[PDB]
Amino acid sequence: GRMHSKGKGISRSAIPYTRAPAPWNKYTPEDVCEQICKLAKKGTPPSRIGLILRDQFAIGQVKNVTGSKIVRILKAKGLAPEIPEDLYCMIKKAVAIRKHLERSRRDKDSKFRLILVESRIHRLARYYRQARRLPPTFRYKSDQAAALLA
Amino acid sequence: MRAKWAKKRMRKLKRKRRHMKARSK
Amino acid sequence: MAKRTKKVGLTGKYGTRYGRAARKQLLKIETSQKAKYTCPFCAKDKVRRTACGIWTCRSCSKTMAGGAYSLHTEPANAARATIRRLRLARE
Amino acid sequence: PVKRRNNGRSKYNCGHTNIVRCQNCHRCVPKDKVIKRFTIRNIVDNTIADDVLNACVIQGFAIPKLYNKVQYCVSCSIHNHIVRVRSREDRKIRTPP
Amino acid sequence: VRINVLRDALKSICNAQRIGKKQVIVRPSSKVIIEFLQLMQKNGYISDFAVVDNHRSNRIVVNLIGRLNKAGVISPRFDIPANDIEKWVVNLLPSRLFGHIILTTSQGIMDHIEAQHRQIGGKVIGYFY
Amino acid sequence: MSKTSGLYTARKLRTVRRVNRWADKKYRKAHLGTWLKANPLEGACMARGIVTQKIGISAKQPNSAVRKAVRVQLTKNSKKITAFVPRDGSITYIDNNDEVLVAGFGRAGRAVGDIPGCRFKVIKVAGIGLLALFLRKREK
Amino acid sequence: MNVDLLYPDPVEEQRKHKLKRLVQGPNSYFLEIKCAGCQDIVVVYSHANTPVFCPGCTSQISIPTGGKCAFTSQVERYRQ
RNA sequence: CGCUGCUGCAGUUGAAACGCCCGUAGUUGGCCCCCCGCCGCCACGAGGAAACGGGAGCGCUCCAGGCAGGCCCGUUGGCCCCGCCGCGUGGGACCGCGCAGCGGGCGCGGCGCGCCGCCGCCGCAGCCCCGAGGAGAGCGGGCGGGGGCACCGGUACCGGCCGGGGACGGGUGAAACAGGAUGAUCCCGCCGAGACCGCCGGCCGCGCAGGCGCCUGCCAAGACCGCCUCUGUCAAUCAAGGGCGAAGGCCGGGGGCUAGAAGGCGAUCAGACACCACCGUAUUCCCGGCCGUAAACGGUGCCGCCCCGCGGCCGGCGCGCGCGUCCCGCCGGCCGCCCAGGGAAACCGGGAGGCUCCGGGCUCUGGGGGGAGUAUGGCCGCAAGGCUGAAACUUGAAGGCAUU
RNA sequence: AAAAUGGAUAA
Repeated sequence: GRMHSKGKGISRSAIPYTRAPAPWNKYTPEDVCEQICKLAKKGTPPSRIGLILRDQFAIGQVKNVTGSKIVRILKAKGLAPEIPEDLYCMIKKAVAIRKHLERSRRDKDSKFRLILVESRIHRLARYYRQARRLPPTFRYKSDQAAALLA
Repeated sequence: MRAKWAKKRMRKLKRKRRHMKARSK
Repeated sequence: MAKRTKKVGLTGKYGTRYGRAARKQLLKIETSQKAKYTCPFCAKDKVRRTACGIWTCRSCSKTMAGGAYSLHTEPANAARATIRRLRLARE
Repeated sequence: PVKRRNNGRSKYNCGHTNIVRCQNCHRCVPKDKVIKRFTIRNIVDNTIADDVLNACVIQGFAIPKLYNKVQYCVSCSIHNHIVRVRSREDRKIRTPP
Repeated sequence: VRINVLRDALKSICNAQRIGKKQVIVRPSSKVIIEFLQLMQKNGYISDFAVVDNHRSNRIVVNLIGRLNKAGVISPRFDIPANDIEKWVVNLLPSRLFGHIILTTSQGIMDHIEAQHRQIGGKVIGYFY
Repeated sequence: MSKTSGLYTARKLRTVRRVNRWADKKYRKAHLGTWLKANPLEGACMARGIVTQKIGISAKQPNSAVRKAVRVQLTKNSKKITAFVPRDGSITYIDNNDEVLVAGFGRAGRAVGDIPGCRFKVIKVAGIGLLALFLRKREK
Repeated sequence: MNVDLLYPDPVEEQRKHKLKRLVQGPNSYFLEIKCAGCQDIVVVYSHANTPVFCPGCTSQISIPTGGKCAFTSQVERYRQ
């Protein structure tokens, strides 16, 4: 069931059946929307903001308390990461494996994990390219991964 | 092993065939 | 391009003569001398072999003794690893 | 036909097991197809039960006991009678006798 | 990937009615699986149905009066010629007299009898008996 | 699994049967065309031949008998085939260097029953029917 | 007991997995903690897997856990 | 002849899931958004050569025939078929493909409409489905003979010692060859070497398989679970291609203890050049290469979903009890018995069940038994060989599970 | 510890 392993697990997060704003003690919409943007200037990633309101504030799903998803609220203020968060997170991990491999060409299990981690990047970027989230010129290169990362 | 011995016998015939071809080529 | 289909690239000078196996070692012990290596002090890949064992950073201009065909030879990256531990043992 | 479902080995989820040798034959059978019956016995034969302790100077000394696992091969075991050829009905039952 | 919602869902209905299972559960629901069930309930092969609108995949409830034999889907959904609807009937129907093959026609989801009354043809969705 | 259960998998489905179909032995002998070349009779119902020498082939070990046969040389493709002179006492009529007609044994070229090495029959000797010279209707 | 899937006993849905329920949804909820200066509600994520900090303090109110997040100070049940 | 399997094949053992993974062609794909275009489609048409197939009538004397015939419809000789992915009219279910603001006026746009405009004109609710028991991610929490690199102990075995010290010592089925008064075997204190990680070691665990078990240190990695985190169909399965793949082999360095292909040797018998001893090279070990095979096995492809009780283990993860490493379990696995049910049966039953009452998707592979993985044509490989892969020709059985 | 063999053809 996992894209790159024979694992069929179902560990999933949940959203409420009644889709209505938090009656525990929710904040003003413009204020929460500004608050998410304020935390993104400090560099907080989109998953981390959704998590921060869930523990720090009053609701895990920003869409019910606000009007829309964490990245649409951030996008209007231009805070949508230029490379979509999903691609970037995997690209970060691939470089760290490349570093471990640089010292020793002996590790084989790690080479299997690179030929798997980077396979997903080519597939997800390809989805982003047609969707226009990623420009057509952009393409992942293993040698140039660090340069793309920064 | 009886079928593997047959496979070994074939491989030797196949190998003798390649040396014989070389002599006549 | 594809000047040499096989890896007989560097050994394409010897030509038809010499033998397959005899040219085969040369492709690894001649690719070694020609290739640049990293200056330990400058971290730039400019070190080449001035003469057997004499190796000079073309950019750094330092000179470091090294294995005859590679700046860092296999038996010595073991011995250096040994002398680092053994010095620490005293202190 | 499949005489037994375990197929003659206890290898489950691994695909490999470490291999040992028959105490007798010296045939190499993977740990899963191995008799392995634990042995604990008095070092002198119980025939010299207390004849040794009466001879022993030191007070309250107990006869040493060996605690060794004996690992035999399937072929060696049936011919040394460590386990017999059971009936089709008898094979499923475990319950170490 | 759950390639067909209807096939698994129809196998599950049939599975419950062999174990009796008066109350049956369908987990992934599509409009077609509702249209098949109203056709079945109207026929009376199944007593009634409902769907709990959880705000995700909408699970389906199925009530069977217990009088059901085999209910399967025909996919690949071959469109059938109006003239030869019967050839598919010969293979999938227990007796020309009883049984139902639900087809999809422009006028709307229609059974085998309605199709030949209108002399119309459609893609076979499934057989319920 | 026949699978390929796709509305748009007719191309795959058409070829999969065409490729696998040749595997069936009867179809493969039938349309490969290897036999249309191999058949000494060339696929003809019968073919003319010249008698080369009468031969005796012992029958299979369960049935011990000396079958009597004639080696004939096909006129069309100069193939040396072995035909079985049929019935009883037929060999006396057959002569060496004599024209002969040869036809299949009816198993589709395979040997029929216990005759080792024989796949064809002698319908006519020197034009006159073998059966006729045996039923007496037409003699030598 | 002629209960049918249409109305399952509340405890059954509460016992089963939060996706295998006739009505699927959140297992977790908001549980309060007590802080200096507070006898009122201080809600926090019940299953916090990240650090929450004492309001206007340096110390962290909830210990990190894969499951429901544990605490080192006085705490208040669910919503009050 | 469901012996070709679209209807409608078989692949656990009869013949046959490629060792596995990655993956582009293809091929296949959740749910949802009545009410319009382009499809595919659905129905009906029109127009497409008769013969021919059928088909209405008509006694060639029957008939196979024929368009005849009779005081007859303008007497006949019709009629349905050329299938036709062509071309029209209709209808919108399923099924795909639709980025993009709408609007009024000026426009009766030089016989009526249009286009490209032209603006704010305040008209329109202007414009974020949902969050798959699909995934891709995020954090936390533990889990593990999962991988690399070092660091690294322990005995055993073998070789060299020193102090004995006193005779045969191995070796086997019984022996024999070797070792010994050059003091053997035996002990005990060493010393050198390389392998190996015992017992714990398992209906244990982990890995994509092959496989994986000394000590610490070190990096990167992985499922699973928890989850009021994040996107938002990114999915499935695979040609071609890319990686990995026990053992043995092989190439270039090294090593070198023990076993030990070959080789010698003893006994062994008719002969054993076999089995059992004894000696031993390659090999085993290591680092960089090739090779590409296995009874690579669960002889069971890959995702998907429902499916009956009793269980054991294992990893998280909860709720009550007294409060325990309890009890009920919730999920991911590892397994034993098995209710249906299936099958020729052995028997699978967490499928080999939900099939002749046959149709979720993708891929491979077989078609009586030999010849035959043979020949040749490639291609890959240093080779050894691997992958693809014949035919002529033969034969009646070969073969599965059972019962006596 | 040492033990190899048994024509064909029907019964």
